[PDB]
Amino acid sequence: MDDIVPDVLDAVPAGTIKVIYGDDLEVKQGNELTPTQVKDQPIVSWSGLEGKSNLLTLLMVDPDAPTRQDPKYREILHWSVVNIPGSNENPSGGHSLADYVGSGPPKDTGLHRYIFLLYRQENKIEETPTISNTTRTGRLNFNARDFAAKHGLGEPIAANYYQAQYDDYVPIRNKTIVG
Repeated sequence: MDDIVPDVLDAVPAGTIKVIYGDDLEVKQGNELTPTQVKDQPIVSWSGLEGKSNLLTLLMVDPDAPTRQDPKYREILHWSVVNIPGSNENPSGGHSLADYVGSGPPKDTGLHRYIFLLYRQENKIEETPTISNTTRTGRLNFNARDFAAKHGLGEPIAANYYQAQYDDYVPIRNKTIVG
């Protein structure tokens, strides 16, 4: 049930996620990062919120590609993760639905709001073999919210988001994709 959208998030998180970009800073409630520092790798962590859970679910939200105005083939590549052990602080030890890729959508998308959603996972789910980041065409277009709908991850335990745009140079990373 999309509630606080598109003001901040299509769901009211009980907590949040801590994504550290430049290491010196971090993203908060769709805040904007400047100047053009949105080129540094984001470090996701819920350190302190975790505790005791069979598993966890990290879902990404920002379906706009190549642009929210012309979804020629949205979504592109995304950092989807599930089955994360409820005590790793970050979505590492779990199944990477779709391996992380700092490529991101093409310049045509402009400032895009990458949103990180965290949800406690109780049941061990295969969720199909781990998809590689360099995954060639044929497995890009797909709504993230679906993962939430299928296992009922509706209500998010912790969420964090940020808005960023960059030179077509970043999207170029996608070109290296060969499956």
